[PDB]
Amino acid sequence: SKKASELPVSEVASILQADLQNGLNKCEVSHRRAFHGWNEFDISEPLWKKYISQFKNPLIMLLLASAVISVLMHQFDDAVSITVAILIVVTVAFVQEYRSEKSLEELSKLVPPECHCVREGKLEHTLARDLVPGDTVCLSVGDRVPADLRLFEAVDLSIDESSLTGETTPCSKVTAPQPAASRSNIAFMGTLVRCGKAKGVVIGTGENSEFGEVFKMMQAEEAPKTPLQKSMDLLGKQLSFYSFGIIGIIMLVGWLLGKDILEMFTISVSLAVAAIPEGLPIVVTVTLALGVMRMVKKRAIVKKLPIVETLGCCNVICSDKTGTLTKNEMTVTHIFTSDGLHAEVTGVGYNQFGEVIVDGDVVHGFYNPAVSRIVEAGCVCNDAVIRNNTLMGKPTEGALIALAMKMGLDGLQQDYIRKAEYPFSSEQKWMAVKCVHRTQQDRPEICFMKGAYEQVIKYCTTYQSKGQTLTLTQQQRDVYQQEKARMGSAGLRVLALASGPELGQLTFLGLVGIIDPPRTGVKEAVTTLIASGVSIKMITGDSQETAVAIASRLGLYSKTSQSVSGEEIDAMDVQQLSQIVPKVAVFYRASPRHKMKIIKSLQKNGSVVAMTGDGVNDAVALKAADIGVAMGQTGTDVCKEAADMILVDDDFQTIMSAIEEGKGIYNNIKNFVRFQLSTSIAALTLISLATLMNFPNPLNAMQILWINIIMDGPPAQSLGVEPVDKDVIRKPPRNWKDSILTKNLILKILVSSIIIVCGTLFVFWRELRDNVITPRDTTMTFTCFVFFDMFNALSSRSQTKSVFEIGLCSNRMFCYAVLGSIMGQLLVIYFPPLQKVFQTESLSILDLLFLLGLTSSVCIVAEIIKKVERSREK
Amino acid sequence: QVQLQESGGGLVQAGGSLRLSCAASGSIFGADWMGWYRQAPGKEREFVAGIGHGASTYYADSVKGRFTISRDNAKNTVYLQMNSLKPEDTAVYYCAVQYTQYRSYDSLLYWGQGTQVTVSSGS
Ligand SMILES: Nc1ncnc2c1ncn2[C@@H]1O[C@H](COP(=O)(O)OP(=O)(O)CP(=O)(O)O)[C@@H](O)[C@H]1O
Ligand SMILES: [Mn+2]
Repeated sequence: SKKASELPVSEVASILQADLQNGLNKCEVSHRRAFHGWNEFDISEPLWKKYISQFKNPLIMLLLASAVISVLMHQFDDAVSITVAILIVVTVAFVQEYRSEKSLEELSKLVPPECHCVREGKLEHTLARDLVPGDTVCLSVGDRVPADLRLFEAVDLSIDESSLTGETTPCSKVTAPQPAASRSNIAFMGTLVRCGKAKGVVIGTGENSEFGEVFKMMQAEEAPKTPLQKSMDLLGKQLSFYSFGIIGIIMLVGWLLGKDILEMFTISVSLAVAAIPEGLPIVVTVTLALGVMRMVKKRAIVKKLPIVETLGCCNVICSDKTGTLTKNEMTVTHIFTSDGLHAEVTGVGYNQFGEVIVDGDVVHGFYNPAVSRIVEAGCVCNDAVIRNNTLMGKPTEGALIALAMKMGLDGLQQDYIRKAEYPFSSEQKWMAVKCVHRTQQDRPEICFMKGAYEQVIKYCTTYQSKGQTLTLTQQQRDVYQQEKARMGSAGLRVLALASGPELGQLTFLGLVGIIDPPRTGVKEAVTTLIASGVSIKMITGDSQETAVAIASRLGLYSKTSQSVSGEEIDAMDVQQLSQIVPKVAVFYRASPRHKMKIIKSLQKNGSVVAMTGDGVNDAVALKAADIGVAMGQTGTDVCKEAADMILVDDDFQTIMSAIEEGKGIYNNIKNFVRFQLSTSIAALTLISLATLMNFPNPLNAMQILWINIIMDGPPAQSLGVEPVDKDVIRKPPRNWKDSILTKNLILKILVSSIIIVCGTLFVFWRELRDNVITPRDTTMTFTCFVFFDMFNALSSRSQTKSVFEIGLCSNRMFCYAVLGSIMGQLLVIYFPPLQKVFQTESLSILDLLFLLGLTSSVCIVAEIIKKVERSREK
Repeated sequence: QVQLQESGGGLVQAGGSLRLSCAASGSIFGADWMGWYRQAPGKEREFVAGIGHGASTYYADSVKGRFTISRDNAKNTVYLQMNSLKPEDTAVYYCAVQYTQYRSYDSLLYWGQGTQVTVSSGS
């Protein structure tokens, strides 16, 4: 690395076999690949680390402690049943997390880091893993580096240092070799280009690069727990502590009654295992993993887990105009000169193929000096280049070059050679270079400048009319302004071009009409999302009329809408900015600092924002948003790294689905919480009243363990898996607090638990009317509680819908788990060893039917009160 | 307005011959440019045929000579003749016809839906 850094580029190409302008032939590519290897360094453990990582959840430690407490008093079946419950919950958590991580890696593999490399001397699009040492690669603005790059030419190259060094300080690269951001001659793995263009050969790939150890370290860190995950860890711990208090009160009431110490210790350990939500963090992890799985199915790369839950709370979606709502395909269509003569331009694309026609006949070369001067100001000025009908740099600069190569003025791009340049910045809104003719070296250098029309007409001094140069006046500014407004209101992006001998001595030449089509599928999407209670906006760097027209064609702009500029948005303080910002749907002439200020102004109001943008201007605002979204086909790698979400199919129907699934996660969680809490309170109050009543306890410790498997295992994880509904999608977005245990939900939980307890007490007292103690009554109440539990599970399947209107075919896992619990209960009734270990004997068919109806009662009452609430809503 | 429907198109192997045909409902003598634009599967959009007001037929660099354009006025259906295309040169072939507007800065460019050409097997 350093030895090649102090080595000259010619000596570098002498040490390693390469051609400087023609790249490597594919035979030599395969020859270097057979020895050096691929770009991926070795391999990136699920069998051992991922399975053992689930056992450090605190509720899992406490259930393991209860199991080893049961081991200390040596009952085998209690300990193995607690361990079976623990094994099942960590198994489903591990398999869902593993599947989500594998699908995430598959989708991140599906998009490759693309490279613009000249393998055969022509511009080709290759991947990062296809690169071999010796290949020379062109670097674009906002491109991640393909390999360890040694650059032979660099007119203007800028390399960030935040990837490895961790510093946000800007850094530049020097073409001349340096003896001995350590060395600016050699480009580093992991960095990205923030500005400018350069070309360079590569010295090594894969393991042989020094900077692979930083990537090895960055893979080591685990994903931190989401605020939802910590919140429901708190909820599970507080439910555990409330159940512990209730069970301790039961044990004291039990001690006074004097019931056997060992049997009540088993019943209390069983009740503690049951009522604790061992499956609450596992069901939260299952919901998040399934949400990531759906995002992969919706073609979205989600880097971190909290994005899946913050998309459900989203109520404002900001965006950009080019690259997000318009496809960032730019082409010059109309030319208006400073003379007043107008030209219309032919063709679509970044092509050399088009016609420019004035007054009814075509113009080319140096036929008319105004349009030729405008076109020439559109080739030398652009840093970007067009090679083999492919766009390399930014899409607007290419449009003018496409126009420059349309009119027949390609070679002046090369003839002119620049010395010092003024780079384009989003805050600066203007571009400028001074270059000198190759053939006419005696002629002095002259500056060319392209930028926002207001800044351009501010900077230049004079104008051109009738082929003559005259000083700019106010009426000339007025005619140029009305013309610019006409281009903007027609829907044509405006670039104003001017030329002059020196900066500040420039002269205005005219305008170019750049059109960009709206991205297909955005208008119906934005209509749907606005109909779903979100407020999608438009943050733009372009003019008022362009952004307003594009928002109108897209339907973003109402008939009475307010649009605020950048100077006005930095004029207002934050509170009245927050007041005026929901009315605004079009922001324009906004710098990235303005975009960050809009994002923060909506963030102060409690509104969860989701910036969907593309650009290299400043991706810190994408980190400032609650959700960072970037596009895949036309998306620069800096905003892809900064994004919290990447969509590769580039339709606004997916960000729409992300909010839908983030909403449905909480509904599935509500189903789990309702079901488990209702049966936990039912069993707890059952044991509390009977132990207090002096009656024999209706359920045994093994029976409460089987009830725990029902209440926390796959019958409850099924309710955490249940697919979303379209009607609960149409509900407006919720606040940041989850607000899960609502008053209606707690009322429903108490109603279901009260019906379960009353039915169990009725059957228990009915079998105790003859005042004898037999296992018949305790298996009667065990079967009654188990059937009540599956009926309360079926009642918990949908919060706002009736149990019949949804259907059992929606959730296959619920049907499988219900059938499994029914068959396990019937084996407890029928199998004589299971009869001995559960203190159970067989029952009759009519008794089972009577229990089935008595437990259907809670489902009937549940659908009655849900229909009553729905009719009250109507 | 011009509504564009493409006829005689569909995927063909490398080395084959076929005649494209694009029907335009509107006039051609008032139009500025009758053009054919390619859209490669997975890549950007270029063109394959184009004739404008200046009577200069445009042939792309990949298909110079072997892709040819012919048209008349009364039939309102411009053709495109291609010979021996390449697998990298396959595309969904669009249609584009616009008029000459300087009062109205309108997008008179209308695209057709086109037809998809892709080479996979070779053989
Ligand atoms: N490379 C370039 N050289 C000169 N002017 C440029 C330019 N790129 C953009 N412009 C113009 O100068 C201004 C700078 O815009 P800016 O970069 O801040 O956002 P933008 O409009 O280019 C993309 P968006 O609207 O999505 O943010 C705009 O009016 C734009 O038309
Ligand atoms: Mn439990």
